[PDB]
Amino acid sequence: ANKQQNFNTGIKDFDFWLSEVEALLASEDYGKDLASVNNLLKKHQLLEADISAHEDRLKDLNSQADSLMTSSAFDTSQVKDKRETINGRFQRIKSMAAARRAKLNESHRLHQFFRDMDDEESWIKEKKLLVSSEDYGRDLTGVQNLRKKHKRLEAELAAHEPAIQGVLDTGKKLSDDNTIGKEEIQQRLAQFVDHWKELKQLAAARGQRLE
Ligand SMILES: [K+]
Repeated sequence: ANKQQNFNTGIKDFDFWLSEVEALLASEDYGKDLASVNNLLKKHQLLEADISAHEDRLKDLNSQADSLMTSSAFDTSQVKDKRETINGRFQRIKSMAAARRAKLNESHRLHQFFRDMDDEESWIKEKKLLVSSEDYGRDLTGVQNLRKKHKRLEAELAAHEPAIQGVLDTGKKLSDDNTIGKEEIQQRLAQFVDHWKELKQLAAARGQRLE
């Protein structure tokens, strides 16, 4: 083939690839959990490696376009226009790829935060089961032994409160810096506070019943 035909073949292939990547990068799937965000991050790494491997494909197509544009044999305006368009599309793909990377990393941080919150909610739930006891002591000796167990539990809740505040502080930062949607973090933070207040209230009600 001549240089015109080789460029046209290369451009048909490059154009198809650009269309594929444009469609892939328009996905707003940020995942539902840490395992699915991790799969999206692996997928996105491979795509970014594919884009990187095409930046040299683009250099070659650019060199072909520049050689074609020196020709006196045909009107080179279609070559010039194609070169402009493949370059503009490629640069937009690099911008979309960086934006999707930032959102996937944000999503990973958010889902890791949710896992950290789940560990705290499991702690809360274990303690809530302890203070849900409706044994208030058969006698003076029996309530004295329950009152000493309950003061130890209240001291555990007070010593854990900095960890609960740390979850709220982290959640505020993530919410304020969020670009992918705050509906889930808002709901989870509210539900988390409800879980902590419920445990504190149930512990305080039980403590009053042991006096
Ligand atoms: K914990």
